[PDB]
Amino acid sequence: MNRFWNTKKFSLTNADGLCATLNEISQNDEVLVVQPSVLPVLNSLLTFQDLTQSTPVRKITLLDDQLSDDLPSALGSVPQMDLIFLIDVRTSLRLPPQLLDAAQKHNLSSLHIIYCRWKPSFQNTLEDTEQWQKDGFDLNSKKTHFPNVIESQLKELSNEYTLYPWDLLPFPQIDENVLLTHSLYNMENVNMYYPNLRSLQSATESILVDDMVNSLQSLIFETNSIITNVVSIGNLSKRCSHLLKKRIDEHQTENDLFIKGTLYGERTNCGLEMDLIILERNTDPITPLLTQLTYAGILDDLYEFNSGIKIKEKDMNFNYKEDKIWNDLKFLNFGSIGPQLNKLAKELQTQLQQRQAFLKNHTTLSSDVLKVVETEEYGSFNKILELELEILMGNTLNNDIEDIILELQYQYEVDQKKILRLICLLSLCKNSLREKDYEYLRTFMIDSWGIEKCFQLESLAELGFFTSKTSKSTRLQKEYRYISQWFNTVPATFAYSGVVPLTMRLVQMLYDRSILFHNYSSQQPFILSREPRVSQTEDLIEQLYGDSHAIEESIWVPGEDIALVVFLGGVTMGEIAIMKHLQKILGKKGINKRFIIIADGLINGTRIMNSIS
Amino acid sequence: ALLEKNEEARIEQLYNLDDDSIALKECIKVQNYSLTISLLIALSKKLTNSQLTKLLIIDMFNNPLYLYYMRMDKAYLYDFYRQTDRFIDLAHVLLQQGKEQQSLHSFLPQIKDLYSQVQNSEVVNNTIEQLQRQEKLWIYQESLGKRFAISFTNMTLDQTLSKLIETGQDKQVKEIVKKFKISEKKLYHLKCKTLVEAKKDELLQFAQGYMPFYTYLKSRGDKASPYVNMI
Repeated sequence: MNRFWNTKKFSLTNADGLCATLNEISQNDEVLVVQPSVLPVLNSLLTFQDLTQSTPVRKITLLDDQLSDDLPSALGSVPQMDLIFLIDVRTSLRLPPQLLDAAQKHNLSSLHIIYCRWKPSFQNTLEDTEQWQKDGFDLNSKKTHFPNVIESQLKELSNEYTLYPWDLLPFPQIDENVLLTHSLYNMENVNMYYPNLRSLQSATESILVDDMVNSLQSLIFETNSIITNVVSIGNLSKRCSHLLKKRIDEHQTENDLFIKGTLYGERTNCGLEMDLIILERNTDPITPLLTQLTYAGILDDLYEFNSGIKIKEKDMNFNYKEDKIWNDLKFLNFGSIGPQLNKLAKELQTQLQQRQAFLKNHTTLSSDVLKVVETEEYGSFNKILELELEILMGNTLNNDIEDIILELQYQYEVDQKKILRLICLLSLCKNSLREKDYEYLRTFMIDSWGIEKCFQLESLAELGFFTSKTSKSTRLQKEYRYISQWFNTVPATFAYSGVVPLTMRLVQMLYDRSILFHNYSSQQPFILSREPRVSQTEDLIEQLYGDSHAIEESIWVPGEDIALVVFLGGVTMGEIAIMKHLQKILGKKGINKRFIIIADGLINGTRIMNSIS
Repeated sequence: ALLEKNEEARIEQLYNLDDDSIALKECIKVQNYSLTISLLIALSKKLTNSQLTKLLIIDMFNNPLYLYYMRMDKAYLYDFYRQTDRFIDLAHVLLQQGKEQQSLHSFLPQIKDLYSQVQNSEVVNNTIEQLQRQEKLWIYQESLGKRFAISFTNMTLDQTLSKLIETGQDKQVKEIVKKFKISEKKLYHLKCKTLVEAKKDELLQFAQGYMPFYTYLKSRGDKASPYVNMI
């Protein structure tokens, strides 16, 4: 807020707007009807008690076909004032049929709905006071617009179209530092980047990039920032950067270009820098599939977080704004939790009961997790780690891989997803697999897991995960054993099998070429540069991607620090753990910066496997 | 009209002028993807209802935007694909439709014919060879499943093999090995896999494998005396 990104301050605006709208609906007893996908987000913002006390609504429901049978049971009952639906139409451009069938059948006499949208900063605070009646109606907005958007398909029943545009802007839930935008799923639980229908990839990609650009524009115009340097990586990031630049340069108002002349300008500057490094998940498919070792990573891949940051099996919330025990243990390694918990418990003995309840709950949950790690296919949780560590450095032999893949297939029972992920990593690590092993691996797969597995192994065999030795979308076509020489991923590191992520070193090289100095270096343009630059580092990335055009460096202004590292394609939460380590080590070395990680939705190995199915 | 800088007023004017063949190009050029679907909805509702396909073949190229809008209707997605002769798309659509109501073998002959007469690639050749293997498996399943009324249907080889090993048919359970070229290593410690999962020791008379089965008997369950010193 006001050039200082007070992230928690973003939370209040959405709640205030929703409360004002709901209280301005009607001063009676209201019943709320909320879409299943958006409800968890709303509950993570407004508590039930606050919702009841602030506005006279007293009931919340869900959009389901069960309501059709309950139309004469639930909808017929209550209905003290009216029914206020809440829908999300930001993606999939289609209203759910539930409201369509309920409107005509139950014959509601008052239809009011709520639709979500990003904040229209271009409205610039209603533009003063309409310029004293538009200086004699010199400007007007009647019919100066298309008749309807998306909701033009709603042209049935009555004219009760009291729409209400509730505003929404990103706010942090999992942690103070990192915000999160939900644009990676539809209402049908289909991945927005890896859809299970290989006929409409291009449109889905365009829609995703458009929505991401819209969210970034909303945040940028809300915070009143001036981007100075852009480091785009990949193909889609190029289009995203160009579209964002065009949209910023088109829709910006006046009274700020004048400031753009005063600040920065010609022959002078004021020492303000913001960076917009952008990456794509397809660039490095090496590390969304490794096993998590941090506490929240282990707790995540065994029990999937929903849209809200909570879990079904437990009841206590993991929100950071009311508890401090979770703050200091979320990103620590699993091994260093026990003794720390023992010390925390023993120090309080000499020494309010809410802390006791919190520590008891944490101890019980940790004990349950430790118990469930073992005795549940004992040794698998470690065996996969040793196998992954062996594969990453490279120890594959002639036809011996077929012996170990089925070694744990039925000796220890294991899910399909683990095997599929491991074989994908095997096929991806060597950057190529010969033509004499697919004929056996695919045969065994189709033998053991049905007939539909052939379709999965065919569809997944074109995104780059499952390739054969015999508009490129920026795949990776270089052996990984080479990358272990330029970079020092395998020696400082946690949340993995002792391996540094590839994105980690990719962002490291932009500011300090130390590891690149040890290997493949005789001269460098610099050793410590404050501004992001890319020079004399083309050939290494020319062979790494097959084209010396993936790297893009853009300077916008002609002539401590906020860096916006967005993530198009999900964030593997282990990267968040190493981001803090990067910030700490860079601050120690001398360069002081602050990182904000924009995420389109948490991504994880198993969560990917159901996507392409 | 097109020289405007409002991104909505000029879109309205172009369509209102009855020149409804250039505003789509402008909309896809600006890449809004929100007004464009509204324009398609408005344009579809006022015309012969059959020249939409004619417009979409020449204009808009492939760009499956309107196709993505109609994804949960399963009716309009059929005739358009049939007319466009996108047989792969039709095959995938009917495959997904069959995937819904737990029935895939019913739609299998269509895939056997849709992927047939393609003459376009060689991965489809591997797919049709796999389909031939599936057909051979199905005909063998019908052949073996009707001799004894054991209710054999769908399932995979291992599912059929696991129950077949129990009360095994010697010289018949191994007969399929030469027909399907089953790997020797996989089938060695699989009969024990299918036996000791229940209450029993045939592995003792299986000495005609290697290291691993020692651990497997150690894993499940005592009675560690068998085969202590074969090495």
